Amino acid sequence: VSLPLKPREFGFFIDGEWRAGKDFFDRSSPAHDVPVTRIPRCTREDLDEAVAAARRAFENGSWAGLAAADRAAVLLKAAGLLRERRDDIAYWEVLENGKPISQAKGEIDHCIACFEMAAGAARMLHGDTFNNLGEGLFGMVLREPIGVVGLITPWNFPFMILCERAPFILASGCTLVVKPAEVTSATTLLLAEILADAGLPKGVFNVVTGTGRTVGQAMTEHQDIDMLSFTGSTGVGKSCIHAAADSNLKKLGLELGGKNPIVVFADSNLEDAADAVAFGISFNTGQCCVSSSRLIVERSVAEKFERLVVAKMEKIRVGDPFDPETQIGAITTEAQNKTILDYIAKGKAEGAKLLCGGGIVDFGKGQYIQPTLFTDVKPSMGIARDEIFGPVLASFHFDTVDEAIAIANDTVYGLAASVWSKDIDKALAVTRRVRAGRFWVNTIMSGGPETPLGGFKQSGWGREAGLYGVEEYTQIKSVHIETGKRSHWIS
Amino acid sequence: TVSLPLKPREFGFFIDGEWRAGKDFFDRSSPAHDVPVTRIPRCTREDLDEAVAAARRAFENGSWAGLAAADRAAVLLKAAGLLRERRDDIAYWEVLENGKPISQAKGEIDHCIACFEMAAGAARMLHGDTFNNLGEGLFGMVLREPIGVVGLITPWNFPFMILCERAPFILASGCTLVVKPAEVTSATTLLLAEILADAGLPKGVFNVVTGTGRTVGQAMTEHQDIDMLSFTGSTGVGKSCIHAAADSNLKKLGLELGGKNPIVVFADSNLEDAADAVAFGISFNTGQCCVSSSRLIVERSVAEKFERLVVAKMEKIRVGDPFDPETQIGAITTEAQNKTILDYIAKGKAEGAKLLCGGGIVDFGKGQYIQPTLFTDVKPSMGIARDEIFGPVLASFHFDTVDEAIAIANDTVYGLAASVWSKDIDKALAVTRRVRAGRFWVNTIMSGGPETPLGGFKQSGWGREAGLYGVEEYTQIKSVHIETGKRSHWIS
Amino acid sequence: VSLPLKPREFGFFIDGEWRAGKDFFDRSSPAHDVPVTRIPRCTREDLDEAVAAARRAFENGSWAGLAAADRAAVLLKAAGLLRERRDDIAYWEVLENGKPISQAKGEIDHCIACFEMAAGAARMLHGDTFNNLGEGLFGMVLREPIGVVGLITPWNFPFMILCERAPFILASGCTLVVKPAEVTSATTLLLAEILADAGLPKGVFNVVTGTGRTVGQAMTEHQDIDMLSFTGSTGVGKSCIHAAADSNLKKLGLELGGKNPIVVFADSNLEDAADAVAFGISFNTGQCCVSSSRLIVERSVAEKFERLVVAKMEKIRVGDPFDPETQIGAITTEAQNKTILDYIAKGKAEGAKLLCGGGIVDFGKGQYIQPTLFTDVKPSMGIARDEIFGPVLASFHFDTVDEAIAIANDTVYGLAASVWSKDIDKALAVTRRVRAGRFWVNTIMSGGPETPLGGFKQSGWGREAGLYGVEEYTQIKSVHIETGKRSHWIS
Amino acid sequence: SLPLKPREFGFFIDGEWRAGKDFFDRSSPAHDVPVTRIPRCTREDLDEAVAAARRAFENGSWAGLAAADRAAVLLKAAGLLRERRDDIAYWEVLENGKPISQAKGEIDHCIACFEMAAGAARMLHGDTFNNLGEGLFGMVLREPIGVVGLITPWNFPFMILCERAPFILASGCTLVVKPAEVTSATTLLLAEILADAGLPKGVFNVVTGTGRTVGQAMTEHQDIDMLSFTGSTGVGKSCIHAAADSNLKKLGLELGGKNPIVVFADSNLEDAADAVAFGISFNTGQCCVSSSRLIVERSVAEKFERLVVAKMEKIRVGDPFDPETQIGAITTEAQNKTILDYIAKGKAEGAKLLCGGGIVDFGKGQYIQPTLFTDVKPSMGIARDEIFGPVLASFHFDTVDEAIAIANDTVYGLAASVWSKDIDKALAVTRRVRAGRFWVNTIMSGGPETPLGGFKQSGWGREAGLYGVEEYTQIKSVHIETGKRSHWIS
Ligand SMILES: NC(=O)C1=CN([C@@H]2O[C@H](COP(=O)(O)OP(=O)(O)OC[C@H]3O[C@@H](n4cnc5c(N)ncnc54)[C@H](OP(=O)(O)O)[C@@H]3O)[C@@H](O)[C@H]2O)C=CC1
Repeated sequence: VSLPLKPREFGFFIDGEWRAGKDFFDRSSPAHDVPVTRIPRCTREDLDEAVAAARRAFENGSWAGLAAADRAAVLLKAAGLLRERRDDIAYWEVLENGKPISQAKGEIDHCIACFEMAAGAARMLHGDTFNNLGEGLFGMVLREPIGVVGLITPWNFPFMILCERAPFILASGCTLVVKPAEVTSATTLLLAEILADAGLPKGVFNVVTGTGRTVGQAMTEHQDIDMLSFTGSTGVGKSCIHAAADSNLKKLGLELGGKNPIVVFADSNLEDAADAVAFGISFNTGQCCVSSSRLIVERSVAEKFERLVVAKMEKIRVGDPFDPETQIGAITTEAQNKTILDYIAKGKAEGAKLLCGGGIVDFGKGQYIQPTLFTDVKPSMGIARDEIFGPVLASFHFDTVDEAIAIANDTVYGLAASVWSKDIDKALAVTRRVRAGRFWVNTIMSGGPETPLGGFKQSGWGREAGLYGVEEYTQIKSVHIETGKRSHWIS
Repeated sequence: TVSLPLKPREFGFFIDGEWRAGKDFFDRSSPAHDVPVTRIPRCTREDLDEAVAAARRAFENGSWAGLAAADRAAVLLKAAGLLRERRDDIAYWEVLENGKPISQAKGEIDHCIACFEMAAGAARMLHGDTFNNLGEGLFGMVLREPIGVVGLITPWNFPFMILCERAPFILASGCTLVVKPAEVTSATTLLLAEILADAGLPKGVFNVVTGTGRTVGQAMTEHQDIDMLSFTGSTGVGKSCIHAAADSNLKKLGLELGGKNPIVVFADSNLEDAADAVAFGISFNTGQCCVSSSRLIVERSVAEKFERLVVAKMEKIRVGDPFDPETQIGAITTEAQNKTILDYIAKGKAEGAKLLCGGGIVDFGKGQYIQPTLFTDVKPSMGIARDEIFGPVLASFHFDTVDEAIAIANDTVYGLAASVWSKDIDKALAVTRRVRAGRFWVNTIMSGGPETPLGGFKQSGWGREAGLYGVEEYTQIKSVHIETGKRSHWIS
Repeated sequence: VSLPLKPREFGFFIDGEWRAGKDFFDRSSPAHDVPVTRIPRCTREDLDEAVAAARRAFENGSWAGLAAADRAAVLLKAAGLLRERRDDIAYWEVLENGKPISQAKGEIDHCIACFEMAAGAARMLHGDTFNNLGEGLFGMVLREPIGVVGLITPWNFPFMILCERAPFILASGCTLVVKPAEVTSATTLLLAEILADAGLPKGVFNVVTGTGRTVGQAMTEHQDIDMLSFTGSTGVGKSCIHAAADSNLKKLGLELGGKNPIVVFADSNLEDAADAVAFGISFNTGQCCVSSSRLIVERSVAEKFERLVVAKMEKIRVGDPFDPETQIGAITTEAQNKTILDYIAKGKAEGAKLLCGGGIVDFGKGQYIQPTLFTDVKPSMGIARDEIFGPVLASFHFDTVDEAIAIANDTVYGLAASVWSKDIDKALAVTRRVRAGRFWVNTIMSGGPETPLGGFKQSGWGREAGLYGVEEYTQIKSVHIETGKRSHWIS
Repeated sequence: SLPLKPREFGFFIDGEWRAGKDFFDRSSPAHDVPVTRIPRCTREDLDEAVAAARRAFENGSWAGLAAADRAAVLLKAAGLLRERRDDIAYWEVLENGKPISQAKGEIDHCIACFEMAAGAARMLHGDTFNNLGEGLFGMVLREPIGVVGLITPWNFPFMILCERAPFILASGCTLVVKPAEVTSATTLLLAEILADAGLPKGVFNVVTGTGRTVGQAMTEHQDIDMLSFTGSTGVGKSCIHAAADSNLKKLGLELGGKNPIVVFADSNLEDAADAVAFGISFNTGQCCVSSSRLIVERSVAEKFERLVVAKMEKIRVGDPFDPETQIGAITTEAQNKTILDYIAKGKAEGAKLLCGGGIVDFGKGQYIQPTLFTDVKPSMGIARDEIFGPVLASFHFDTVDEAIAIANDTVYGLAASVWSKDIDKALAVTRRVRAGRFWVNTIMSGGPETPLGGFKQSGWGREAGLYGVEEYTQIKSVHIETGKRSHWIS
C-alpha cells in the first residue's frame, strides 16, 4: 500500500453543507511520521450553528417525523455503503490512528453490523400499554427521541466507537452534533459522506472538528443540546458532568474506561486463556477502555500461567500497520506514549518484576511499545490502580474464589471483566459477583451490537448498542386517559 | 374531633437495624396549628458514614441481595399489610408535620400500599435477556443486579408518599438504602423504618439518618461509598447533586425535580369537568406540588369564561383545619415557601399580570395559609410564567390554533407533567405526542397507579420511578458472552 | 402491457435445486382468459423429499447454527433483490391472481418492509434471565427455532401473505416447506429463486406445488413437521387441527378469516369514512379476510351515509388489472365467483334491499363483480353471518355505543374491525370491547410489519409479523442452575 | 389420626354451594377407608357454571376491575392459603396418598404462584408504536380471552390447580374447573378460600364429576374460550379434536413425558445419584416431569448405577401421615396395575433389574418400590412409554452427541436434567436437547417466575411467569390515523 502523495484536505459538515475551515490541524501517521490529513479547527460559532441545524432538523419533523421504515432505509443504505467502502475507511483509520489494517477491517465489519442492528431497532422501539387499569382508566408509556444529541468520540477506536453510538442515536429520530478526536477526525467525516450518500436529511448529522477545550466544552455546556454521548477518560467525563449541571441538565451517556480484571482458574484451558489475556492487553496496542490490564490467577498455576502469557506476548507481530501479518500497531499520540513509558518506569521503581517487555520497539519512524507483564504487584502500586492505556499487564495471585472476586472488585472502575474456568459454578460466581458491565466467560472482546455495553462504578453512565442503546436517547412519556365522566373534587 | 399530642413526640434515627436516641434535636411545630408536635434527631456525617456501612455489609453479606425475590417480596407484602393496619397513625403524623388535609393524607397512604405491592410483584419479574441466536459457538446473556447502597433524599411536600414511590422499588432489586427525609417532615419516614423492621427487613437494609441537607444531605451526595442517589426536590439542589456526584465517585442520580406544567383546555372539552380538574391541579397540596398545573393554556373562544369558572372552583375550595375531613387544602409547610409564594404573587402584580382571584394570605390567626390565585394577561417572559412558585398560583395563556397551544406548552426549561383537555381524538393525540413532558393526563389529572413510570424531560430531571422501569433504574445491566468449544488462537 | 405468448413452465424447489414436473396444472389469467403458467403437480414423495431436506438443513447448522448476523444478511439481500425485481413479481402476481398492478406494486413494498423487519428480529430475538432467584439458584429462559415449519398460503394475497410469514419463520432459524395455492404458485417459486440468489442455504426453503388433497393434507399430517402456518378458510383450518392431533401434535399458526365490522359514528369525518368503507369492501374485490363486510352506521346519519358509500362504489374503476388506473380486478377462481353471485342472489331472496352493484361487470373476457351494498339486513340473513369473499357490503343501523359493539361482536369470528369517530371516548370504547385482533381507528388496513396480526375466537390461533410473530415459531425452554453442593434427599 | 365418616362436599357455581344428587365415594389410596363424597355433576350443571363464568366476565365484575383489585383478592387468597396450609395438606394426602412433608412443600409453591400472579395482574402490558410517522400511531393491547376451562390431573391436584388458576384469573379471565374425580377436595377448598378472599361470584366455578360427562362437555363447550388441560397426550389429543369440532377454543396443553437425566463423570456423581433417586421417586414417579431415563457416561455407569441403587434402597416408604415418610401410595388401582404391568413387561424384554420390581405390602394401600432397570435397548416398552411409576431405565454413552441423541429419542419434550461441572457440556445438552423444562446440576427446582411447558408431543403453550398469564390474553393491534385521509376514490 502507498502513503498519500500530499495530505488529504477535509471540510467540516453542518446543516447538509461541507465548509472549508479557516484554520487547519495537520495530522501525521504515528506509524510513518508523514503528513496524511488536514482537518479544519472549528469555532464556537461553527458549533452553535451545528446545534442550530440539528435542532431545526429535529423540530421540522424531517427525521423524527418520518416512519421508522424511512430511518431504517437510510441506516440499511449506510450499512451497505459502509461495506462498499470498507477498504477506504480502513485505509484512513490506520493512517490517523496507527492500528493494523487487519484489525481496522475487522472493526468495519462490526460497524456494518451496528448499522443493521440500529435499522432493526428503529422499527422495534416501543413502550407499553396498560389495558388492565379498569373500565375508566387507560394507561400507556410512549418512547420518543430526546432531541439534539452531541457525540464526543476518542482516538482509540475513532470509527468503531462512532458506529457504536451514532446509528442507535439516529434510529429513534434524534439529531447529532459529533466532535471526533482532532488526531482521528477523517473516518468520522467519511461517515458524514456515507450518511449524506445514503439519504440522511440535512442537519440530522453534523461534524464540528477541533479541540475539546473550544468545541468539546462548548458542547458540554451548550444550552440547547439535550443529551451527550462522551466516550473517553473518567477525568473528562467528570468535566462533562460539571458542565451538564452548570448548563441545562442535559442527559449524559458516559463510557469512561477502567482497570479491567481477567480471572484465570487452574481448571481452565490454560493455553486458550493465555492467548485471550495476551489479545486482551495487546489489542489496539493496549489503547483500550475494555483491555484486561489486571490478571487475577489461581496460585496453583500463577507462575506457570504468567510465563505462558509471556510466550504469547513475545510472539505478537509488531510492524507496519499496513502489513496484513502485523498484529499490533503504533501508539496514537506522543502524550499517551510518554504516559505509558512513565508508568512502566514507576512500576519498576515501585518494586515490581518485569517478566517481559518494558521498552519501545525501534522502527526509525513512529512510536511503538512492547507488550509488558509485571508480577509481585501490591494493590498500593500505581500500575495496580491507574488506567495506563498501554499494553502493560499486572498479575495478582488468589487462593479462593472469594479472594479473586475481591481483587477484581478492588477498583473505582467497572467497565469489563473476564473469567477463565471449565467449572460452571466458578464461572457463574465470578460472572455474578464481579461488578463490571461487560463480561466474557472463556472468550475475549466477543459480542455484536445485539447486546448492550457500559460500566459499573466510575466506568460511566447508561448503556450503548442493542435495543437498550437506541432507548437511552429516547424519553419515557406516561399517558393516562380517563373515559366517561369524572367525579368533581369541588362541591 | 382529633387532638394534637400533649407533648412533642421525640423520635430516634435508624442505623444497622438498631434505633438510635439522638444527641442534638430539631424541634418541629405544626405548620397549621403553630403547636409543638415533634422532636427529630439532628444527625452527624459520622452517623451517616455508619449508616452507609450498615448498608454495604447488608448488600455484601447477601442478607437481602442473596435472598430470593420471594423473600424480598414477602417483606414488602408484609410491609403493605402493616401500612393497611397503621393507615390512621401515618395519616396523623404526616398531617402534623406537613399541613395536608387528613382526607388527602389517607388517600396518599392507599397509593403507598399499591406502590409496595407493585415492588413485591416487580421483585419476582425483574429479568434480563438471553441471546441463543448468536451462533453454535457463542452464547449471549444480559443480567440485571442491584447497584448496591442507594442514598435517598425526599422533600417535605409528599414526605411519606414520595418515600413509598422510591424506597420499595429500590428495595425490590436487593439494594440497601440510606434515607434523608426533609427535617420539617421526618416522622412518617421513621414510622416506615418501624413498619419495615416489624415486617422482617434484615438489619442494615434500611437506614434513616435525619438532619439538614447542608450537613447530612451533602455528605450523602459526595459520599465515596454510595452507588446511586435518588433525589426529589428542586432543580437547583438537583444541580448540586450532579456536581457532588462528579467530585465524589461518579454515582448514578435519580433526579425528580421541579416543573412548570401546562394544562391545555380546548373549546370542544367538558368545560365544567376541565375547570374542576384545573382548580384541583393547582390547589391540591396547596399547589406545593412538582406536578401541579401552574400554566393554563385555553382556546380563545372559551378562555375568559373558563378562567372565571376556574376562579369559581378555586374560591369554593374549603380552607381550614387539616383534621376537619371537610378541609380540601392545608397549610404551607415552610415559612420559606410562604415568603417565596407571597414574593412571586408580588412580582406577578408588579410585572403587569392581572389578578383574577387570591393574591394574599388566608387569616386563621394560627398557621400559614394561602388563597388559591389566578393571574391572566400573562406574557411568556414574566417570572410567574417561567419560575416554579410551588404554591397555588395559576398563570393563564390564550391560544387560537393547536400548534400555538403546543408552542406555549413547550415554552419552558422544564418538562415533568402536562395535561390536555379535549374530546377530539386528533387534538388529544397531537398534544400528547408533541408536548415534551414525562407524565401526561388526557381528560384527567394526577390519576394512574404505580403500574407506570414517572419522571421528567429537560430540567425536571433524570431517570424514571415506579413500574418495572422504577425497579430497573437501581439495577446495573451486565452483558455476558460465553464461548463453548476450543478457541481459534489469535497468536500462532 | 404484453400477455405471455405461451404459458411459463416452472419446476418445484427442493434442497436448493429446481426439479422438473412430471404432471402439470395449467393456469389461465382470471381476467384475460389466456393461458399464463404450467406448475408442477407434486406427490407425497416430493413433499417427503422437501421435509427431509428442511430437516437436514435445521440439524446441520447451515442456517440455525448460523449467527443471527448471517440470517439477517440473507434476509436483507433478499429484500434488496425483491425491490430490484419488483415489476417482474407484480407482472406474474397479476397474471395468476387478477390483482390490479397498482395494488400489486404496493403489496410488494409491504413485502420488502416485512423482509427488513424479520432481518432486524433475527438479531433481536431474545429470552429472559432471572438473576433474582437467590445466590444458590440462577434462572434463564431460552428461545430456539421449533424446526421444520410447513407453510400453506391462499390465492387472495399469494406473495404478500407469503412474505408476511416466510421471512419471520426463517429469522429464528426455522426451515420451510411451502405449498402455495395451485391457481397462484408462480410468485412463491420466484421467491425461491430470490432467496437462493441472496445466499439462503439449500434445504432452508423448499416449495412443493400441488393440491391440498395431495400435498397440503400430506403436510398437515406429516410426522416430521414441527409447526404449520395455514392461511385460508375456518373449514380447512379445522381440518389442519384434526390432522395435528392425529399426527405429531405440531403447533398451528391459523389465520382463518372473518366477517369484519366497520363502525361509522355520526360525529366522524363521514366523507373520509365513506371512502374507507368503499376501500375496505372493494380492495382486492372483497377477497380479503380483513374485509369490512359489515357496515354498522349510527341511525341519525345511516341514510345520508349509505348514499355517500354508494357514490364512492360507482366511482370505483373496474377493468383490465394492467391498466394502472383500475382499482379493483378479477375474481381469482370460478368457484369463488359462483359463491359471490349465489350470496347476492340469496341476499335479494331473503328481503335485503340492494342499493348498488349486485351483478357482474361484463368485459366479454375475465370474471368481474360490482362493488355491491345491501341495506335492511337482519343479523339472521346469510349475507349477514357467512364469509362471502366478494365486494358485498351489509349495512346495519345502531342507536347506542352498546348496540354498535353488540352488532360488531355478533359473529363467530374476530379478525379485523374499524371504528370512525372524532370522539376519543367512543373510539376507545369500541376498540377495547369489540373482540377483533386487528383494529383500525379513523383508518383501514394501515400498519407495516412492526405489529403482530391474528384473530380472536374462530379467526384462528397465534400471531404473525412483528417480533411477536418471529417468536411464535420458537420454543421456550426454562433452565435452572444450582451452584455449589446440594442438600441430599437421602441421608 | 383416622377419618370417622366420609366428608360429603358440594360443587361451586355462581358463588353458591350446590348439593350433589349422585356422588363418587373416594377411599384413601394409602388407608382403604372411605374419606370423601364428591358430587358427580351433570352436563347441565356444566352449562350452568359456564353461564355463570360468562356472566361474570361480561358484566365487568372481574375483567372490568383495576388490576389493583384483582391483585388484592389474589394476595388475600395467598394469605388464607398460608393460614389454612395444614387443612389443605391433610385432605391432599387423604385423597392422593402423598407424604404430608411433600404436600406442605407444595402449598408453599402454591402461595408463591398466587403472589406472582397478583404481581402479574398489575404488570400485564402490551406495546406502543410511536415510531410509525406524524400521521400514524400504533398500539398492541392484551385483554383477558374470557371464560376458561381448567382440567387438573390427580398426581398434583392442588399444586397444578394453583399453577394455572391464579395466572388465568390475573388477566381478567373467569374459570370453570373440573378437578380429577379421585382428588376434587383441595380444589373445592380453594373455591372456599377465593370466596372468603372476596373473589366475585361466577369468576371461579368447580363442576366435579367424570372426564366422560363433564370434562368432555367442557372440551366441546360452544362458549368456553380456552381450555387448560394437564395430563396425558391422548386426552390432550381428544381435547384438540373436541376444540376443532366445536368453536376453535385455544388450548394450553401440559401433557406427559419420558424425561432423560444425563449424568457425566465431570459431575458430583454423589449429588447426582441423590437427584436421580429423587427425580424418579418424587410422588412415586407419578410426575409428568419425573427423570424416567437415566443417561450415564459408560466409564462411570456401573459405579453410578450402584450408587443410585443404594440411594433408592434407602428411600423411606410408609404411612404418608408419618412426616418421616418420603414416598406415598399410588393414587389409582388403574395406574398401580399399569406400573406392575410395565415392571413385568420390562423383566420379560431382557432388561436386568438392579433393585425394586414389586409392591410394598405395607398392611394396606398401594405402595410400589423404587425400581431400576439397566441393559435397556431403546426398542423396549419401558424405554419408550410413560410409566408414571417409580421405574427408572439406565442407558450408557461414550460421547456428548451420543448422550443428546438418546435424550432426544422420544416423541416428547417436557423435562430434562444434566449433571456435569463442565460448563461446555451443561451448555451443549441444555441448548441441543428438545425439552421445555431444564435443570442443570439440580432437579424439580424453579418457582412461578419462570414459564413451564413442553416441546414436541408434551403439549402446547406455556404456563406460569408473566408469559404464562399472557397465554390466556388475546392480542389486539390498534392503528389510529390523525387528520384528513388521502381518499382512495376522487
Ligand atoms: N370459513 C371461512 O372462513 C370461509 C372462507 N372463505 C374464503 O374462501 C377462500 C377459498 O377457500 P377454499 O379454496 O375453500 O380453501 P382455503 O382457502 O381454506 O385453502 C387454502 C389452501 O389450503 C390448501 N388445502 C386444501 N385442502 C387442504 C387440506 N385438506 N389440508 C391442508 N391444506 C389444504 C389449498 O390447496 P388447494 O390449492 O388444493 O386448494 C390452498 O392452498 C379462502 O381464502 C377463505 O378465506 C370464504 C368462505 C368461508
